[PDB]
Amino acid sequence: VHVSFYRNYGKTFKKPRRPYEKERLDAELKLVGEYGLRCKRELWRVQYALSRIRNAARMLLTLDEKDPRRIFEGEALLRRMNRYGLLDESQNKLDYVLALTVENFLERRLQTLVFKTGMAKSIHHARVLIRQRHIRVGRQVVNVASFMVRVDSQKHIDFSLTSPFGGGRPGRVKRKNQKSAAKK
Amino acid sequence: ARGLKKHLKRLNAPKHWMLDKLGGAFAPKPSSGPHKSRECLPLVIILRNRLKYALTYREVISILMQRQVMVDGKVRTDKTYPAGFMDVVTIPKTNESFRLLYDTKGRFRLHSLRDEEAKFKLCKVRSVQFGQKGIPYLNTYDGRTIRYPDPLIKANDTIKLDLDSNKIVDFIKFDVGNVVMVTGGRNRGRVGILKNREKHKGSFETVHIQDSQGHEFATRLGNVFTLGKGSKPWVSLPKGKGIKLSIIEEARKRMAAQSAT
Amino acid sequence: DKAVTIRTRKFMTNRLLARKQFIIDVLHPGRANVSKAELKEKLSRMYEVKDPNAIFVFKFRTHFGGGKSTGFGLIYDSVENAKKYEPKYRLIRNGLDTKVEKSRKQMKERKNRAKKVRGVKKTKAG
RNA sequence: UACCUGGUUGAUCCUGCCAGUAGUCAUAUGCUUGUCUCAAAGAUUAAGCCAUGCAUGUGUAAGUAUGAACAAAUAGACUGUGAAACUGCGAAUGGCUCAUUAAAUCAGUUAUAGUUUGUUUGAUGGUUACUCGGAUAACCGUAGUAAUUCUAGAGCU
RNA sequence: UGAUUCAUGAUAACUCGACGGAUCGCACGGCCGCCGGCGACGCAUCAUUCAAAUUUCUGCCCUAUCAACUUUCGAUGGUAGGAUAGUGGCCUACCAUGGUGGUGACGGGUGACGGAGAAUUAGGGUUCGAUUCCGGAGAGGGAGCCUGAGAAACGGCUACCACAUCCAAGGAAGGCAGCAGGCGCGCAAAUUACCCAAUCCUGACACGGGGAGGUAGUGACAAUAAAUAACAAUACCGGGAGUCUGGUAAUUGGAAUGAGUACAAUCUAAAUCCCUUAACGAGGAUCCAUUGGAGGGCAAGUCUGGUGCCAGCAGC
Ligand SMILES: [K+]
Ligand SMILES: [K+]
Ligand SMILES: [K+]
Ligand SMILES: [K+]
Ligand SMILES: [K+]
Ligand SMILES: [K+]
Ligand SMILES: [K+]
Ligand SMILES: [K+]
Ligand SMILES: [K+]
Ligand SMILES: [Mg+2]
Ligand SMILES: [Mg+2]
Ligand SMILES: [Mg+2]
Ligand SMILES: [Mg+2]
Ligand SMILES: [Mg+2]
Ligand SMILES: [Mg+2]
Ligand SMILES: [Mg+2]
Ligand SMILES: [Mg+2]
Ligand SMILES: [Mg+2]
Ligand SMILES: [Mg+2]
Ligand SMILES: [Mg+2]
Ligand SMILES: [Mg+2]
Ligand SMILES: [Mg+2]
Ligand SMILES: [Mg+2]
Ligand SMILES: [Mg+2]
Ligand SMILES: [Mg+2]
Ligand SMILES: [Mg+2]
Ligand SMILES: [Mg+2]
Ligand SMILES: [Mg+2]
Ligand SMILES: [Mg+2]
Ligand SMILES: [Mg+2]
Ligand SMILES: [Mg+2]
Ligand SMILES: [Mg+2]
Ligand SMILES: [Mg+2]
Ligand SMILES: [Mg+2]
Ligand SMILES: [Mg+2]
Ligand SMILES: [Mg+2]
Repeated sequence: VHVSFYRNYGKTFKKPRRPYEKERLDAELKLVGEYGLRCKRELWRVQYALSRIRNAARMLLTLDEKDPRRIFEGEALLRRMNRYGLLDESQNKLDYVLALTVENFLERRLQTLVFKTGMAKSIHHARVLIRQRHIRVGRQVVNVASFMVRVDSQKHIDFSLTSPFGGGRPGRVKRKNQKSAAKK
Repeated sequence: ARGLKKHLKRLNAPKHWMLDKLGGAFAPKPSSGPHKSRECLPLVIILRNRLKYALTYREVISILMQRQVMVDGKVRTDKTYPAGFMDVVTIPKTNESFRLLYDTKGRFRLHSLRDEEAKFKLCKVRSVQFGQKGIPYLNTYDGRTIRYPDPLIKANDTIKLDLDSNKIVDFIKFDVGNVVMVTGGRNRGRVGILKNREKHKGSFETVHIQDSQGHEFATRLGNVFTLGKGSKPWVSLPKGKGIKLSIIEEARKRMAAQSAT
Repeated sequence: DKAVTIRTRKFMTNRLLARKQFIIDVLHPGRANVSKAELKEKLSRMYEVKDPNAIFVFKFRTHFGGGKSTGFGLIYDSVENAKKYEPKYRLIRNGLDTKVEKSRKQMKERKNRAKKVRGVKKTKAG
């Protein structure tokens, strides 16, 4: 026996059933270019995650509203959606979970929030800043564009202390240019 | 197999030990002793996983080989010694003394005791019969044998055992109206008042227990352990006092704690 | 060069092993890491240790992004108690013991060669 | 995602299948491959055959030291450490594999008032003896055989 | 005790009974030679624990081109024995003629170990389940057995059969479906590495040992995150004469940065990788993205050259 054999792992996306549907290809490319995604895989995993959330809500809604499992897990699901900024305190019902869309999840990405908070010039500029270790969520540097920000953490997005844009020393391009200028 | 198995695979260990599945291929194989291997807590788990005194398997051996740990008043040096329900664990250097009791979620809890309360324990009587020379004796569910017991003691009763004199100080008859704890099954760790006894000839006897909050649950006679006469237990219980809360109620407390804490 | 604050948590005094054990939090802005040697020189002052050799720090992990590390520390009442309860490899790191170089595979082949001979000749079997 | 599309006719509506579409902790193979984490891996055919090495040994204050052993001491049985050897225990666990096996194995559920069980734990064992006897190992020294933890005889304890 | 002429007692005898301590460490004390402490190891009995053995009920794929099967030599049951740890045709003697079967016996097939489970699943379902957890079974094929609490043991023995090693030819020694490795077989699968540091197991044992197990190497089985550029100014081209906004260029600019490399520290049993970090590290940022397609199904050319029912394409 190897202990490592007991480590779990799973899949995070499914490919479309119809690969060459022109309507779908048009809608997906619009979301990919709007949010600066790397490929269709990034959009497919968000759809995969959304399907899981909606499926959980549908099962709960099919039970009696007095069912203890309906009450307990329903509150947990609503609490989870509120903590990430998907739902509002005025939408505290499982029926509002079924009304969520892919755009709601893509708007909570770190890449989207870095752009819509003014830190970046374009959605594609935010992508490079995140992966280049210029952003931090609170005290922690985050270099994953797919990081899903929480409502309690959205106000702490700032430049990293080690970045040239956050108080750190200038990068190696300016430093070399300064060195060359000094040599003159 | 051609004989006795000496290994316990980690995933086959009892769940109430709460061992991490990636911590290794093996779990401590409980030694033979007063308690069954599935209803015990080996000293290695207690010293390393519960109390954190030892950081590794090796350090538990060092602690025990210095004769610093006692179970039921006697020093124990076996790492996998099966300490079980109602056992008293004492560590003189740290001046600590615990009683192994189940929490309401069915897991062993090291309930800190006072020096006065650490001088006895409760045992459940298994049977009473005549031994050699017609001398009556009783044996318990913790492997103990007591000769010349009180003639009033019968099977399923509870006896108060003094760990110094090693004698029966007092006993409780098994009857409806006493406070009992569940020691096995789904309701393990729950405390209530024995309300009814349903006997079925040739089959297991069912006992209906009612919680202090009116919640009623059933179980088998073999999983019941009388704690006191009437409604007051003879031993100190943990904070929950055997009250099992619903997940909704438990979530309510957690939410309130974050608001205050 | 900046300040280096050391914080400890999950602290407990272990009478059974005659030591203090705790988790070490090291804030080191502007620095790659903090060497274990320097942490011993700083823990000996925060806990008033007469001989730093009774200090053992191990399992250090620098957090992603830098500026903070976490480890585990042990303070022994004396170097004598350390040599009794401390594993050999952690004593070699602190210089309290030497390393005996050996080959396990060679030891096994010597064992199998030595059990074909009886008596005092077992050792002389080359 | 409770979904279908091409193909029989001059054209039509059907039956009906072929083909396409998607997945597989599903294997192989092709081409390609920068970074992080995680991770299966001589099962399928041959439970076919195997060179070599290794995978099981074991010492406490507490069974037995006269190494012609070491160390430190200096008329004593021994009583610092201790190789070897006897004795004790273990090697029936683990690991590997899926050949045979179809109410059999196995699963849930029972029973032993139908038995055995080193060990652990608890309890329990009557109203020459100031200590018996003979052996044997290590050791020692005569050896045999091409040869093996193959083997004979002698002297000790 | 649901239930036992049961637990257990008394009595008459019986046995040629491995039973009832000829053992060891430490500490020295108290009485006037006597007495005495705390331990170790061992014998026996019961209970307990660790388990096994046997066992109740229900449940298994395809096949009837398998309809009868079992019973002299046990098939089904009875009585008395023998054997066994013990129940039992388990075996023997004697007796009876039963037992199973379209509710599929019996026989045959399985590229059939069983289960926990795996894949896909609106629901129902279909398929798979050699493999790390549990149970069983085996150690080249059979059989037999010693030791022992426990084995019909194979990193134990004995024999036969099949293979095969050494030999001075008189003999002797063999069992990788353990780990690594080799041959063969194949569509098909890695190092003859390091270590007991973790997990745990074992011994007289706090200390020895552990190819169990872990660590590293090989590794596009499978899975996760995620680079291969961003921005501004020009030229050019649009949209809402005009001017704001958007799009292109191996143009021009300064900025950003990890792949890589490397002091160091950290990591580790020791190393290594990761994480952290001095220095270094991008313009055609050659630091060059590939694999399949472009009649339809089915996203994408009635472009250009070649070939001319050839060569080829084409799942249809
Ligand atoms: K068995
Ligand atoms: K044995
Ligand atoms: K069963
Ligand atoms: K079955
Ligand atoms: K029998
Ligand atoms: K009979
Ligand atoms: K034995
Ligand atoms: K180890
Ligand atoms: K050990
Ligand atoms: Mg086994
Ligand atoms: Mg019963
Ligand atoms: Mg369907
Ligand atoms: Mg036509
Ligand atoms: Mg088809
Ligand atoms: Mg890197
Ligand atoms: Mg021996
Ligand atoms: Mg068959
Ligand atoms: Mg059956
Ligand atoms: Mg009787
Ligand atoms: Mg009979
Ligand atoms: Mg007969
Ligand atoms: Mg099958
Ligand atoms: Mg088969
Ligand atoms: Mg299987
Ligand atoms: Mg097979
Ligand atoms: Mg395998
Ligand atoms: Mg198995
Ligand atoms: Mg076998
Ligand atoms: Mg073979
Ligand atoms: Mg055999
Ligand atoms: Mg073998
Ligand atoms: Mg074996
Ligand atoms: Mg392969
Ligand atoms: Mg490239
Ligand atoms: Mg073309
Ligand atoms: Mg088209």
